[PDB]
This record gives sequence, structure tokens and C-alpha cells, in this order.
Amino acid sequence: KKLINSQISLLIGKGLHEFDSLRDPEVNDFRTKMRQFCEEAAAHRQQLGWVEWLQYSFPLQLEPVSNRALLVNVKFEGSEESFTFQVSTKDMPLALMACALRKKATVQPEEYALQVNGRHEYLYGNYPLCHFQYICSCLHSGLTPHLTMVHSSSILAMRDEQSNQPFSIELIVQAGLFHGNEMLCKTDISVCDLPRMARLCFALYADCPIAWANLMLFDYKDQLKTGERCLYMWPSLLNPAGTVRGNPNTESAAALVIYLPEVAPVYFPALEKILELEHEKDLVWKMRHEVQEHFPEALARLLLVTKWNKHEDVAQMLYLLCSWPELPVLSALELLDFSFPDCYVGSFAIKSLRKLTDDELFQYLLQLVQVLKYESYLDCELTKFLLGRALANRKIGHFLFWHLRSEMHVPSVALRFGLIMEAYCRGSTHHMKVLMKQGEALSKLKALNDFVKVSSQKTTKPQTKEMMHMCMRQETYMEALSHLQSPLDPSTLLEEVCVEQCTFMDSKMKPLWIMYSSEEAGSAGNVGIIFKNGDDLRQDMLTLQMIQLMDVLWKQEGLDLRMTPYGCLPTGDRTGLIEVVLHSDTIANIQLTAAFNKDALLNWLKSKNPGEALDRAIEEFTLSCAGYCVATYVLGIGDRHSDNIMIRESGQLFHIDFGHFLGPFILTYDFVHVIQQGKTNNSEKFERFRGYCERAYTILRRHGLLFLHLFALMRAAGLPELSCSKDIQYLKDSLALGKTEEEALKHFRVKFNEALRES
Ligand SMILES: C[C@H]1Cc2ccccc2N1C(=O)Cc1nc(N2CCOCC2)cc(=O)[nH]1
Repeated sequence: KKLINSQISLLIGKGLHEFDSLRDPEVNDFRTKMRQFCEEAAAHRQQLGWVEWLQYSFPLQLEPVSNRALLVNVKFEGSEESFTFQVSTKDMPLALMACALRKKATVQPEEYALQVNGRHEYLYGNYPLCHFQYICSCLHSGLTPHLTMVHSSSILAMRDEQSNQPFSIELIVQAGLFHGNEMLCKTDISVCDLPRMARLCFALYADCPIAWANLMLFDYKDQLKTGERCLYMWPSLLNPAGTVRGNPNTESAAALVIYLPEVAPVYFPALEKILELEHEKDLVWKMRHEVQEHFPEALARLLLVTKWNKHEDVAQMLYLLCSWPELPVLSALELLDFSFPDCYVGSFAIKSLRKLTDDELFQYLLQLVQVLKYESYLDCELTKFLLGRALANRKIGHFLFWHLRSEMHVPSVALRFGLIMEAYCRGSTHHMKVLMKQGEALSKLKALNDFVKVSSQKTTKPQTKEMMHMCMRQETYMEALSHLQSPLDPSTLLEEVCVEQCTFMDSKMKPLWIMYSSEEAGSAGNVGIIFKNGDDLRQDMLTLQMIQLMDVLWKQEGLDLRMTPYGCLPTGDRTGLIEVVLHSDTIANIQLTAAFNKDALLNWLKSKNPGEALDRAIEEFTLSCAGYCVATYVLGIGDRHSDNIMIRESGQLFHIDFGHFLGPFILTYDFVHVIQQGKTNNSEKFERFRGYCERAYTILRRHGLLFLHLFALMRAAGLPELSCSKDIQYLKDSLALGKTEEEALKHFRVKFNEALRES
């Protein structure tokens, strides 16, 4: 009744009064309508069935002839006593639950769910036990799974307690009219001709650019803007992609007072009113009905040919779009680009993305948050979609919050991002409290890192480590750093902080290595996190999400290349978290017993995998080496050394620290020796690896457009190595999109020979 308003303010890092002090009708209208939208979603959520609630709160953690049957440990809610019994690998959770209730009575299964001990996870649904991530990881590490039988009533109890004339302007400076990236007229247009998404872009210069400012010609209520407007500029020539809202720093920002002449109130024609009304481009526009009927996927090309300045062509295009059938995910993601800015085009693109699954949405969520930067008005279809999907799934809501929270320091998005988070919080009061615990933990991690930064300059490395340990052992710090959901994976619980296992890197920004343990979770609760303050993790997150996509796409064609796309999450201004892949070490640390460096990797794997286990480790290495050889070549991952390439004790080879991408790969004889089983020349084993590399490269080539589309949507992020058209050009060259399957295979073989030649 009083705290919520201050709770949101502390969580978002901005006071709610700052939105009210703006005296903006658009801001207030978004706040009232989205609060209503999010509260209704929260009400529907409180009436869900116990499994439907689990599908929201604990979404299934799944993996992307037998012969097998493995052991399991099961306990109940009240009693501490556990029952150990062997079950089948093919068996479903209901079979385990029925077996658990039989052993309980001696010492109905449909009314239960299997809680994963010391983890924010549940084992439910019609899936074989081996398909669940927890059981699979337990099987691949020789661990006994610990589960708890939780009755339907208990899940509902948890659900209940977690409730809530030519255009003219008087310049009182370069002016230009835009409908996205293309000029509507000269830097020459009628008022009736003006489209709904028309932008008036300014540039103040002396050659030396000073500042820029953009504005919408129509308001959020569809009415044409009149008359006087003070434009607070952003520092810089003409920038149409930039935000339509002024600089919040009114004290130092240069302004631009302009007057919009009163032509008559004039509102843009409504839906029903619209419905009534070089040589290649003209031919495509002529065949607009044939494209609507026979080629629906060619909509993007049809929107690029239509005259956005001519109002007759726009209304003609809109009627075709109003009757246009549903388009695939790939085509819909292409339409969210700044080249297609029309509101009705955006609404059609969102409706085509309603068929996305929670897992599909999660993969593109990073790009969807980036599209919000291109949005002109606060109340848009993308915001309604993201909020609605985040309210339906707690894991989606988690990452949507963190993706917006990490950009709060940026003034251009702080208002939009802060309002969406406030709306989400009105929808989920309990999850808001859960995220506050994560925010308070990161607050103490920042303070601890600041302390380590100062202490390192004053004393030696082991003295700074004991200094770090004393700071952690503080009552407030121990409570804040412990018993929370992992921001990198909400399914993982960060229980007891292991102060003695915690350390720092003696280099520039001094990153922290934080270790955790869990009595309840056992060995699964042993988790590590790298906290980085001062280094930017946006480029690292993108590269890892692309490697994850590569892995997903390969698996969709039946190819498992045993990749390691570990979690990376920026949380604030040059602040973020990295997931520690335990039981893994760098090539450099392994090199620091092999007589020669070419034998180092195999010798290390021999000691970790003795006997028959070695053959699997060699296969794990070969598949992962092939996967990363293609991944590093395609994405253009440079600055590669022995300290940024890691290997798991199980065999898997993986890359770390992605500071430079998009402009050849690392194929050292250290890798070849493991692939060839230790033999000087093993053609059979190397040609299979070459074959696996060729297969990996060809599967990505067919999905080349998807990589290009996602990299095009990531131009909004403001990445230094991904901002212009020439940056994405590396993917066109590396994947060889113009070439055919055999033309690119010969090109890749020369590059494969080149990486092996210079070794
Ligand atoms: C060099 C290691 C040891 C260490 C100790 C304290 C703080 C940071 C770090 N480290 C790093 O920051 C390196 C580093 N490690 C990374 N890893 C992610 C995969 O799991 C293993 C760790 C990813 C990455 O991008 N950089």
C-alpha cells in the first residue's frame, strides 16, 4: 500500500516521481494503460492450474534402442527421510512418482510434481527422464539425482502467497524528412502526402558536426503537431535512426525552438478510412497483387519499392497488408528493422511473431529489446507483446528486466526502459522482490570490487585476496551475497557464498571470481560467477548468443557439436556477470607431463579420462574443435591466444573473452594431435574432423539470412564493431552467400588448408 512505489524506484534505479515531473500526457497514458494490462495478466495467473502455474514459475529445463536404467533419490515435503531406488532412462516423471508413493506407504501420482533439490526447477510433463537438463547433467557427471515430492495443494499454496500545401517549419541547421532510412523529400512534400511515421531530423554543424535532434510530425494520439516546440539536442551528419525524444540534461544541452504552422485539429485517417482509398522497382509495384497472392514472403521487397511520400501508394500498400496472410518467423524478424518503420507494418510483424515458443522468443529476446530503440511511441505493439509474454513466463520476465536494467545509464532509453520495467513490476509484485535480492547482491559486488580496486594499488596480490575475504565476511555482505536466484540462470540458486574459494584477476579492471555451494542441491549447487565492473560485456553476450544459435541450428539438422555457450549478462554501466564453466582450464594454464606443447592437450585429457573414458573425451574434443573452428571463422573472432581458449575435463574445447569480432582460424597441431588420437599421421580421424567442419559450415550457409537479419537488428545496440553496413559484410564474405554449395566448400577448404599451413 506504500512500499511498492519506492521498491520499483530502487530496483529500476530511478524515482517514479521523475516520470510525473515531466508533465507528459503520453508518459501518464502509458503508465495507466500498461498498469491495467499487467494487473489483468496477474489476475488470470492467480486462477491457473498447478501445472500451468509451474509452466510460468518453473519453465521446464530440457535438453536439445536403450539399453539404460539409472538410480535416483526421492524425499517428501515434511520428513527428512529419503528413499533411494533405481528407475529407467526412458521412464517418465509419473512412473517415478508412482514408484515413490509405493515405497512411501510400505515404509495418487497424478497429484504430484518432482522438485529439484536446492534448485529453482521442477520435473513434470510427458518427457523421458534423460531429456531433462538436471538428470542429463547428473548422468554425464555420475551423480545421484535428489528430488522432492510436492503435492498439488502445496503448488497452489505457493501460487496463492505469490499474488499481487507544401510542408514548412519556422526555425526560430540542416533539416530533412524521413520514413526510416530513406529521404521523403530534399534536405518538396505535401501535408496530405506525409506518412504516419514521418520524422523531421535536424543537424547543427559549422566540416564539424555539433548536435542532432529528431521529432515525429504526428503525436501519440494521431493528431498533427502544432505549434511551438523546444528541441533539446543530442551531441554528434544527419541521423534519422536516433531517438525522437529530447535530451533529459536540459542544463547543458543545446536547444532548437521551431514553430509548426497551424494548417487548420487534423488527425491521421483511421483504419476504415485508409481501406477505402530503376525499371525493376516500377515492375514490382505493377505486380503488387501477384506478389500479395503468389509471393507473400517478398513483402519486404514490396515495401522497399512503394513510394512512402506519395499518399495514394501508401493506402494501396496498406490494403494489401491488411489482407496479407501470416509470414514465417525469419520474414517477420526482417520486418522489425528500421528500413520498415510504418506502424501497421510493425503490427503485422508482431502478429506473425505470436507463433513463437517461449524457447524461440528467448533466443531472439536480445534483438527484440534492441528494436525498442527504433520505436517512435512509448505505447507500441512490441511493448505489449514483450510485457504479455514476460507475464506468461517468469524466465522471459527475468531476462527482459535485466536487458532493460543494464541500459538505464543510457539517457536515450532510460525513460522508455524504466516505464516498461515499472509496468512489469505492477504485474509481478513477488518477482519484483526476487529481483531486488539480485540487485542488492550486485550492489555489494560493486562495493567489494571498488574495495579490491583500491587495495590492489596499495598492497600485494595475496594481501588484496585476504583483504577481499575480510570484506566478504562482513554480516551485511554475507546476507546480501547469499540465498538468491542466479541472474545468469534463474533455475540456478546461489546459496552459500564460499569466501575461501573467492578471488580476483590482477589486471586493470580487477574482475572477481565468486564461488557458491548448496547443502540442499549437493554437487549441482556448486556454481561460480565472474563479476566484471569497468569492462563492457555487450559484444561478449552477442557472440555467445550467436554461438548458441549455431548450436541450436546444427541440432535441428541432427548435429551435436558439443558446444559450450556459457552465460554472459550485462547488469549495468560497464557492469555484468559471466557464468563459470567449472572443471575447465585455459590452454596456457595446462601448458604451465608433456615434453612438447603439441602433446599437452592429450596428456591433460589422459589424466582426467583414464582407460575407456579417453575415447569419449577425444570425440568430445573433435566435435567441439570442429564447431568452434567454424564459429570463430564465420563470426570473425580475433585476438586468439592460449589464455582465451579453454577445455573441459570431459573433452569439450571452447572459446572465452570475445572483445573483438567480424575480422582464418586457430588450428594448431596441439588440436590435431588429440583429433588424430596421438598418431603422427591419422588420415581417417582427421578427414572425419574435416568432414564435420564441412558439415557445420554448410548448415550455417542455409541459415545465412537469419545471421544477417539478427546482426542488422543489433545495429541499434551501438556496438563499435557493429554500427555500419560494412561490419555485417564479413558474414556475407565468410559464409559466401553469393556462391553455391560446392563453390563455397572449395573456398572453405582453401581457408582450412591456410589455418593448417600457417601453424
Ligand atoms: C582469468 C580468469 C580467472 C579469473 C579470476 C578472477 C576473475 C576473473 C577471472 N578470469 C576471467 O575473467 C577470464 C575469463 N573467464 C571466462 N570463463 C567463462 C567460462 O567459464 C570459465 C571462465 C570467460 C571470460 O570471458 N574471461
